[PDB]
Amino acid sequence: EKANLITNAKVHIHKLNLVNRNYTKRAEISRKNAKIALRRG
Amino acid sequence: ELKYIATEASPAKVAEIAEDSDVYVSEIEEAADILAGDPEIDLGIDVTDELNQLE
Repeated sequence: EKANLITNAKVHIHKLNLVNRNYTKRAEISRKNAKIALRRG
Repeated sequence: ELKYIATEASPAKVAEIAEDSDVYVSEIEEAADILAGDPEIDLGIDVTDELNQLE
């Protein structure tokens, strides 16, 4: 199903984008902990 | 009859059933704190300064 083949690719693009949301959040979370730990010394 | 009480108030069983309860108690109470885990998301996704103008 070559249409579904081009469909499937366009599907995976959304998964790849979904994860990119998720790790963006964790990146900032880690940066918040760093800022705290500096103030912890 | 003292024998029949001592069979079933056996300190081998009193101490078992008392230890078992305590483990289940800490299992449940900590399973309530992870049931309130979402404050870590709320404090994270919203950091909005701009309303200091609105203030």
